[PDB]
Amino acid sequence: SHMKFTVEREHLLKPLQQVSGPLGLPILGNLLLQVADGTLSLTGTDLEMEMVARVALVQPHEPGATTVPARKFFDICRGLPEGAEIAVQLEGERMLVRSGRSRFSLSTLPAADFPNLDDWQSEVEFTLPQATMKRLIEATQFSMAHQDVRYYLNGMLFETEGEELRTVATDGHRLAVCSMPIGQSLPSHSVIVPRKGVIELMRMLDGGDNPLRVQIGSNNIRAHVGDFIFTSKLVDGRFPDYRRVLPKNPDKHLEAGCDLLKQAFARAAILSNEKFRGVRLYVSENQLKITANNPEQEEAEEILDVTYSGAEMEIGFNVSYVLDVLNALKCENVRMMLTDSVSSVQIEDAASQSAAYVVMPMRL
Amino acid sequence: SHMKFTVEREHLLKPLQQVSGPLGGRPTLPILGNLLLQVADGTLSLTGTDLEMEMVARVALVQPHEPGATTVPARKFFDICRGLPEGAEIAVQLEGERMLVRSGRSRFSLSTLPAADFPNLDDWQSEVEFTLPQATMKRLIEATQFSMAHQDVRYYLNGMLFETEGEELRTVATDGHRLAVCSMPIGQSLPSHSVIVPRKGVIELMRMLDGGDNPLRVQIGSNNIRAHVGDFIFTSKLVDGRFPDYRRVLPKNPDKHLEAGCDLLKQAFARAAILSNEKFRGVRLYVSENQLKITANNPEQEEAEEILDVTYSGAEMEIGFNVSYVLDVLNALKCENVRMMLTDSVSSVQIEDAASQSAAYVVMPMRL
Amino acid sequence: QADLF
Amino acid sequence: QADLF
Repeated sequence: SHMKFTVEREHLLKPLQQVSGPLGLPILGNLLLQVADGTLSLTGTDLEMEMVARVALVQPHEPGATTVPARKFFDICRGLPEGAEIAVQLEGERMLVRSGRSRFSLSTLPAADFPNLDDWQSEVEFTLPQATMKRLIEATQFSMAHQDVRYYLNGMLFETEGEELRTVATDGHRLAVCSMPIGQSLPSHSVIVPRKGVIELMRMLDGGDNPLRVQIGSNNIRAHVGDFIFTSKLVDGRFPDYRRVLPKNPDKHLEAGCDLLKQAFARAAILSNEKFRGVRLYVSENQLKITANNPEQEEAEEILDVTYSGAEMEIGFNVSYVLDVLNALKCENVRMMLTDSVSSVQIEDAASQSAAYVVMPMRL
Repeated sequence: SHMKFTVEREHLLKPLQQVSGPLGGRPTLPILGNLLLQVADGTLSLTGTDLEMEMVARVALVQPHEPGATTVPARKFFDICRGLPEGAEIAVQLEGERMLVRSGRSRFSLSTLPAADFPNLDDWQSEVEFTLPQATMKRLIEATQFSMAHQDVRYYLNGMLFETEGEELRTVATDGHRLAVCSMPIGQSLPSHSVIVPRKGVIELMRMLDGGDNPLRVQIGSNNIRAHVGDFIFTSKLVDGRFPDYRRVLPKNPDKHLEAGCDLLKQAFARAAILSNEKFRGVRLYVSENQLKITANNPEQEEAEEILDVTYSGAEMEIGFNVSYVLDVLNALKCENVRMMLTDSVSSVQIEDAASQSAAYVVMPMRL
Repeated sequence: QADLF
Repeated sequence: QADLF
């Protein structure tokens, strides 16, 4: 009932920044602080997900719990000098923060009022490097839908198969798929992580050598990184099957430099229609021609030297979808695998098949 | 009427970014979204305007060209040039009512508006002329710019006073609650002159200064100011009103002197600000022997208290301030020690660098 | 824009 | 806030 602790500022700053992620209702604007047997626990939630940080307490402390405004508490700690010792204690309904001759009295809400996610059971468990999880999310995140009526598209599929972890994201117009080996045999499982949960998980990965431990339940996912524990509810519904979305036999193969292709599309985009973003591609022997026009009759034309020996064809695309893919492919060369004017295109790194991108054309 | 030029991308990029400075707001008149391009005897001139000011860049043309003029959409033209590869040669020509931009096997056809329709500021005559280092002009603007008003009904406050006196150039900015004044020696005897530069013009002028060794040449007329920096020429209309007199705003005899570290004072005010009222931003200062106490409270009854060791021997007093006005001053004073010169609870405070009197800041208190 | 699925 | 002038 009389919570009290003293911690160095530098052991409090990163945990405060992290747990504040789900934030952006009163109690929802607060962090739950809990002192128990050598541990200070800090929790932030938005009801769909929660972020927890554990800080070891090496100085005398008294057990207890309270909730305090997240932004004000973080700004106070951040604003104190490097190396400051922060003494915190509950005094009635107020939380006191003292360091040097600086005194702050913050308002509180009862710890008993802080919302918790329901108790659940882990079905799947595996550990992987942080960098692998970052690569998986970064390779596909841009392809997620935002606010689509098909709820299951406003998120990302997390799929375990064999020894691989795979991410799939799609909005019904374009799709991104990436898979990585994680050196351990896994059961076959697929879950949809909500888009805000994907963003929170990304932000918790510093790319450091602290490994990431994942636990998957029927209705939840949980990620443990160092002293942090992230938990999110999952999205319901039948996610599309990338195996059926990948073009069956894309016989027309084009190869070109990733940067040269990206820069040509980015310049052509300037004179594309602001609403429809349509660009027209003309493939001929060792040549790609990109054209864009807008309602003012302004026009952009780019001619590129490429590797191409197939039949001549014309195909239209939303240039933002093409640029998104090229921006995600941080490689030297790109391969574009075409079928016809009315069929999707598959785009990938010419040197790696770990990620694949599928874009549906436009009827120009 | 067949304008044509070929220029290297790297000779076009900084001039395009610069002349585009005055463009951006609610684009009412369509041609204000365009840059005027003019080719004449080895020079490409590019002009951007918002009607109150204009920015001009001159690019030497080392390749064959044909004279003429047109206006082209600024953002689209800049994005095209910036998007082309490093070292690209840009060939531009007028073709009917379209402007063509070609480089490698990239072709862009932009819409135009007649050069004859581009607005020009009326012809005027220079009364005052002086040159100064860019770094001096930057220091003058940066020391006071934050104290200008935004949208005040006293339109002369939504700008900055530029004043020449003796051998100095001075800037003054005030919003009716706080005032900033800075003056620097120019090393030239100058006539006494005072003009108000519009706030958008102050910011633009500020933007054109790269602090570089290219000197700044200023020309002042009755209704205009003009600044020449390297290949750029900035011109603005002036604000026609009666600017307040800083000499009468500075506290007459601020007898209570307080001295403290600038960073320690700034960090204590910045932490106290967290628990201040979000709308009113009020902080309470209590000065006593070698001590400053800063307190802030908000409607939730949350409270911040900071106690600092300072140099102070005067009478004890309490005084309230908007903490953002105090922090603005401390942030502008990029020095080790500060001096706050106080009178009483209802009177303005003067703040300055304890080691330099080149800039002075005056803040009116809040009723506690 | 054509639908992918 | 008090007025400066």
